[PDB]
Amino acid sequence: MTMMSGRPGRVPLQFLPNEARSLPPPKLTDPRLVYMGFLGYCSGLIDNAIRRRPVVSAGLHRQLLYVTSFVFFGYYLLKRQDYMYALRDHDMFAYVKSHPEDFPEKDKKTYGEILEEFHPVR
Amino acid sequence: AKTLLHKYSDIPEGTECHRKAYASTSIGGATGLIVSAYSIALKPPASFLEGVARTGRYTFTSAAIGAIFGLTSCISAQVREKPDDPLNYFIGGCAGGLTLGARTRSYGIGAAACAYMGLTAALVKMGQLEGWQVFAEPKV
Amino acid sequence: SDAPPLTLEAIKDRVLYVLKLYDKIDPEKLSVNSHFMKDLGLDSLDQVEIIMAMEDEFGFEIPDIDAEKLMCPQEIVDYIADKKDVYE
Amino acid sequence: MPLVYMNIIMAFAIALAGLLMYRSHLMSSLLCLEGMMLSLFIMSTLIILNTHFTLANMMPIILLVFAACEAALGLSLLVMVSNTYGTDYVQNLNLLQC
Amino acid sequence: MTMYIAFILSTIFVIGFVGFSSKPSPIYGGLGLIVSGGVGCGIVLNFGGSFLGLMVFLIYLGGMLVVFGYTTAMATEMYPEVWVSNKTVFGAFVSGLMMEFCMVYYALKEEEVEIIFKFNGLGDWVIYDTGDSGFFSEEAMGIAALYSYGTWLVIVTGWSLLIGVVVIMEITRGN
Amino acid sequence: ARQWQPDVEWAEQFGGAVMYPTKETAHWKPPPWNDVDPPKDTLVSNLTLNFGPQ
Amino acid sequence: MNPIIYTTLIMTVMSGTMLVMISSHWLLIWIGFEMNLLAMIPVLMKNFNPRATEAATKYFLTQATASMMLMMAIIINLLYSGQWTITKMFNPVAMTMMTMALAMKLGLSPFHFWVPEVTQGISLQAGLLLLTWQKLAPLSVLCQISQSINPNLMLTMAMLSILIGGWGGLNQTQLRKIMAYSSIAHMGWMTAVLPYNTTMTILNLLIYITMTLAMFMLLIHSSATTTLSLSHTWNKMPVITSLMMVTLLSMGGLPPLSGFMPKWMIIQEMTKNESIIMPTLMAMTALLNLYFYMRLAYSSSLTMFPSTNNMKMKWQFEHTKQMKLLPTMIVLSTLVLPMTPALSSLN
Amino acid sequence: KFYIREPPHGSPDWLKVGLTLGTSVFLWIYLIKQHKEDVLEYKRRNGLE
Amino acid sequence: MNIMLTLLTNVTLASLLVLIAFWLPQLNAYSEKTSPYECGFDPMGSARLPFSMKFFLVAITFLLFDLEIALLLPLPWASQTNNLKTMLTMALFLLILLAASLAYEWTQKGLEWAE
Ligand SMILES: CCCCCCCCCCCCCCCCCC(=O)OC[C@H](COP(=O)([O-])OCC(O)COP(=O)([O-])OC[C@@H](COC(=O)CCCCCCCCCCCCCCCCC)OC(=O)CCCCCCCCCCCCCCCCC)OC(=O)CCCCCCCCCCCCCCCCC
Ligand SMILES: CCCCCCCCCCCCCCCCCC(=O)OC[C@H](COP(=O)([O-])OCC(O)COP(=O)([O-])OC[C@@H](COC(=O)CCCCCCCCCCCCCCCCC)OC(=O)CCCCCCCCCCCCCCCCC)OC(=O)CCCCCCCCCCCCCCCCC
Ligand SMILES: CCCCCCCCCCCCCCCCC[C@@H](O)O[C@H](CO[C@H](O)CCCCCCCCCCCCCCC)COP(=O)(O)OCC[N+](C)(C)C
Ligand SMILES: CCCCCCCCCCCCCCCCC[C@@H](O)O[C@H](CO[C@H](O)CCCCCCCCCCCCCCC)COP(=O)(O)OCC[N+](C)(C)C
Ligand SMILES: CCCCCCCCCCCC(=O)SCCNC(=O)CCNC(=O)[C@H](O)C(C)(C)COP(=O)(O)O
Repeated sequence: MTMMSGRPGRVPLQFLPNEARSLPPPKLTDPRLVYMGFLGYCSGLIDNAIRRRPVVSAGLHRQLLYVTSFVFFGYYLLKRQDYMYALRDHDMFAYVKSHPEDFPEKDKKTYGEILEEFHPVR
Repeated sequence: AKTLLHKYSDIPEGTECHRKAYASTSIGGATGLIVSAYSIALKPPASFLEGVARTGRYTFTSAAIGAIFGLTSCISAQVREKPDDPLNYFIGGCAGGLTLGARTRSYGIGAAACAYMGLTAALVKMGQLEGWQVFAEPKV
Repeated sequence: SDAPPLTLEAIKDRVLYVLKLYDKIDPEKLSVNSHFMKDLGLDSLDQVEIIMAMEDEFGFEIPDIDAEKLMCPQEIVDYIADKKDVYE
Repeated sequence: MPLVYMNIIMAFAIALAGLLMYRSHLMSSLLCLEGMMLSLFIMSTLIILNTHFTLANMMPIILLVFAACEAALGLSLLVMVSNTYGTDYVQNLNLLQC
Repeated sequence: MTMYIAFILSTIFVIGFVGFSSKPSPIYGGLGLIVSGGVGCGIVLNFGGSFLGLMVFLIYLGGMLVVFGYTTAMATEMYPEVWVSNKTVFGAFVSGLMMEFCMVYYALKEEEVEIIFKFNGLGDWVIYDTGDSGFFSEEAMGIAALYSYGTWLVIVTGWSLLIGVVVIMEITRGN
Repeated sequence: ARQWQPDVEWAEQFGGAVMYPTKETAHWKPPPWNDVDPPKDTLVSNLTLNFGPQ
Repeated sequence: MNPIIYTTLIMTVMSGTMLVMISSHWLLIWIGFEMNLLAMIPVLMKNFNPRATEAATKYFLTQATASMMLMMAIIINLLYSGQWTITKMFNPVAMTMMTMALAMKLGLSPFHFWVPEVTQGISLQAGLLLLTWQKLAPLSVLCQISQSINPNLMLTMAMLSILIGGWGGLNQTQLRKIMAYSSIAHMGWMTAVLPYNTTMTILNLLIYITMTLAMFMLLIHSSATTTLSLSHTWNKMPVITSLMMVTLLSMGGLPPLSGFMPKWMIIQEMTKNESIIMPTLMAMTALLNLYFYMRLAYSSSLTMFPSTNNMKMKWQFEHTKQMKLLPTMIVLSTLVLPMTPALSSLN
Repeated sequence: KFYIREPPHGSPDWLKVGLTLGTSVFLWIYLIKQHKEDVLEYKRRNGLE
Repeated sequence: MNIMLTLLTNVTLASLLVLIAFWLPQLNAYSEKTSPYECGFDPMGSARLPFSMKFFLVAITFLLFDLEIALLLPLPWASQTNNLKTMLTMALFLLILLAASLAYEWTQKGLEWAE
């Protein structure tokens, strides 16, 4: 089953709806973006290794392009992921609010009133 | 199909051992027929007589396993007066395994089968008791 | 699997079965070491026919040469053993 | 369902069983494929005519077109196999195993 | 039950299918498929589908001719098999005929369910429309709507046919 | 004083058609080095026809 | 074959897949499948080498039978409800027919027999195409009709695929058949979670596709189709063998590599639906795949096999044509697990 | 030196190098501007600034 | 119903002609008379031996070209639609693609018989 494909008001191939602009964009020092750049750098090193070039220093323009492409794609990927999680939370909270009988608020007893069985260790 | 499964399951465990053994025999025979059909399809028997012999051998082995399992499990659940106990199933499973060894004429096969079938039979009983789901219906 | 490990006894049995299937030879008479001409009174064309029967039995071409010498069942067995590489 | 519908469905089932049970010739199996296509055409046409689905009347014709592409494809392969073996027997297609 | 025309045609359809599915020589398989095609054309005509039935019969006749030509070249088999020339072919043919007869008997006098639904018979004349209107043919109008409504269908079908020509010429190249 | 490395006897176990040879499967042969089998020179017979005398 | 004809046939294959994935009409989905098969048959025969003819014939027969079953399922669904839109398949018999037809198209057990033969019969590039691009359309159709799939039949076929792929891969010394059995097992993993969550199916498909692309491009770079031929690569390109070993470890599902992410994400999902025994059996069965990946890693990278004298000649020449997406493919197929939550972008 | 002239040699392909650096710089500038606009739009929607 | 009667009448007349042809004259059939005819000498091989088709590619192409006429036959009815421009565009597109396929087969020697 697909859980949010048929969500009402969804534009087929948008990848970034307008409402997503209400969310704080990921910071450019986001550790996930740094990991994206690290993946780009590793791709550049492996490209040097396969082509039989000095791995660390062969092509700096190529390594820079690798890192830049990975960071550029990762930024929008993080934005979409954050938007989707925000949508999930929004729908969950709204559904809880609109169905009070299914999520009843329960008065909680204190541990001085609850009787738990004691199992000695011996 | 599912009719055989419900025919076996409807009879209470430690009662009417003949009917339970008959139902288990039918289930085993159906399994043996399926195995025979697939074996004939993927491994041709080079003649009609040899194919009939192979099909009869497989079906008889499976039906004997089912009959012996059902009879011993029901009798164990009856003499011990303890239904809903996986031990009966384990004993039944062992008997089937022993029968398999007897049919294939091997101690190693017989010993291995007795331990493995018995454990599986016991696990099936535990799943019946606790409601374990093999094919779980989607819920979330 | 493929053909079984044929033995010298199998070769001898097949050769003698083929020879006893020839009309111009009395079955109880011929031995393994019996010459085709001297003991059995056969001529060259009968030997050629026997060699062709051997070719049919064992399924491999025996040329005109290496057939002018196979003159009793025993040398026929030796020839088949050498060609098929059997020793025991 | 009337008897005609189950007769067409039975024809489809028979043709499928004929395809799935090879004897020797690949051409026989291709004939079974064409027969399955024909049963599908008849069934779809009967359903469309009975319910007066006017636009769907173009659907069976399209179904015919891609039938030919399947036949012409299969025949092509039957040529190549033949050119390898001088025979269209399916037993010769055993170079690749599982 | 009225004149049994549709039922008879459908039964002959099934019989021809059994005939070519028993897999005799492809000559006789082509003959059985031709009989089935003509009978199916008759079935479709009995429901008002004149164009579709004639169209499929014309297409099949042409297709079978190519199959006959190919059979004489690549599926020749010095002693070609007829339905009574081999125990396997005769057995398959008899099994198909018997299964068809058993299914018809089970669905005819009684109302039995085989796979999906059941049938009582009643003749296929029952489910007709009673519609009384029109100076045209609904089937012809629907088929002719292909060039105005079905632009996408025409595009994909034409591309597929052109690709099929290219594909057959690639496959038969060899080298 | 040297680390063991595979030799020809060790490498030959992976050169068959299957990993575990079986009585029936031992007759399977590995595919050709290129995926090209020897051309099956099938004798496609020509039709022999009498033209005349009638 | 002409490069233009090859390009147009590849375009036709992708166009058939796209027509399947963008259509709302059952007839257009069937037409897309037909077009895909028609254009796919000559791609498998690009090099004549009669084994390719055998592979193409087997593939054509299997796919055409599946197409016939698919059309019958469509027609039965139309008969019981005059609907052409791709939806939950109002009739159950038609649903069973479509499930079987799509399983035959994908190669799920017990319809798996054709996959090892076709993969072994074709070239490595054709095998790459067959094992990556050909899975999209049947899986895309299955995702659209998942709410009506009988869980019992689909889960039986998935378990059978996992078991059979694991067992079949153990006996293989040919690399293409190993890839085929890996493909069967991953297909089973894909379809096991389909009735519960299609996002997990898509995630598994993407991870499997990137790993398969990496492995096939690596086997193309070092022109090896057998174990013994791949055992010569260390003496020519050690880096290629090292990356191959890491990718093989990833395909086995070992943490912290990428191939662990799908299984981990599937088991969890199956547990939220109170399915415990099934994920346990699948997880323990994947150890067979791990074993026959590890055997290849032993043969190719972790030990050094004997080489040949003529290999010295090969030391003097470089790989001329380079695959640009191979480094990205390797990195994505190994070092991606920390970015797992990005899967939420797939729903 | 070498037997074959090795056309790819001490003079690097300056068109390719320039294209690569230009693509990287354009991507970085676009990303910086996009982040700036995203922050401004987010603060505008939420009534922060 | 009238067409069925016409078909039955024609088939009955032909079958009756065959029956009179086979039952009216005096038959003297012996093995030499019924032997196959090959101009006075015995045939060497069988007539059920494979017979090469040199026009096999044209034969395969004939299937696709035959389905194209099935596509083109509803044109008289299609010419009655209001969207005449669309119908004309699609009809010309179909014919142009058929002509292009014929041209492609022609240029790549697809119409030449095998030798
Ligand atoms: C870190 C943890 C450490 C644990 C790990 C290590 C320990 C565990 C592993 C070691 C034990 C595993 C071995 C199990 C059996 C494997 C047999 C085998 O491999 O077959 C291939 C092997 C190859 O045979 P083949 O080449 O095909 O045919 C040629 C024959 O070899 C040549 O033919 P043959 O003429 O020379 O001999 C054949 C014939 C002739 O026999 C003989 O020649 C000599 C006699 C041998 C059997 C005598 C047993 C009767 C007396 C023992 C009573 C219990 C021990 C004392 C307890 C005192 C209590 C205070 O044998 C029989 O007829 C015996 C049939 C059945 C009688 C025994 C079954 C009794 C069941 C026990 C019930 C226990 C219930 C709970 C009780 C609670 C209270 C303690 O077969 C054999 O040679 C062995 C046959 C004897 C098997 C029975 C012996 C095992 C006894 C204990 C079993 C329980 C252990 C497993 C537990 C889970 C299972 C449910
Ligand atoms: C949920 C979100 C996620 C979605 C995930 C989606 C799926 C993920 C990936 C799926 C699996 C990928 C598998 C790739 C298969 C590769 C097969 C292959 O080509 O050979 C292997 C190839 C062989 O390597 P090699 O041995 O060195 O090459 C030797 C030659 O093959 C030796 O042969 P040659 O001598 O003949 O050389 C000829 C060569 C050189 O080529 C040339 O010379 C060019 C000359 C131009 C010819 C002019 C032709 C124009 C006339 C034809 C018109 C046709 C119209 C058809 C339309 C009909 C409409 C009904 O051309 C080629 O080699 C192949 C050409 C490829 C053309 C591709 C065109 C795409 C068609 C798209 C159709 C869709 C249209 C819309 C549909 C609407 C609905 C109806 O290896 C690779 O290519 C490496 C793998 C790279 C794969 C890509 C990696 C993943 C993709 C990442 C990109 C981003 C994707 C996401 C984008 C999202 C939207 C923006
Ligand atoms: C190995 C890791 C995966 C690699 C995959 C390839 C990487 C390259 C990126 C591919 C570029 C194409 C995507 C960006 C173009 C815009 C996409 C847009 O047009 O389409 C949207 C779709 O966007 C895409 O879904 C998002 C693509 C993001 C892929 C990354 C997820 C990987 C999983 C997490 C693993 C971590 C890897 C991160 C990279 C290192 C429309 O969504 P919608 O039509 O409504 O849903 C379709 C599916 N439904 C209907 C069934 C629900
Ligand atoms: C133009 C198209 C329309 C024509 C309309 C008329 C249709 C005519 C039917 C076509 C057949 C014409 C055949 C004409 C000759 C008759 C041949 C046959 O019927 O006679 C003999 C039939 O007799 C049989 O030997 C057996 C006779 C009795 C046994 C079975 C018949 C039982 C009927 C009961 C008769 C008792 C009296 C009935 C009174 C009504 C068979 O002899 P046979 O040599 O092989 O064939 C060669 C005939 N020759 C000699 C003329 C060359
Ligand atoms: C269906 C019926 C068709 C009939 C077709 C008939 C075909 C006729 C073919 C005629 C060909 C010849 O005559 S060929 C000419 C044959 N003539 C000679 O060889 C002369 C010397 N004769 C001998 O050496 C021995 O007597 C010998 C008998 C050979 C035994 O040889 P062995 O000492 O080594 O056993």
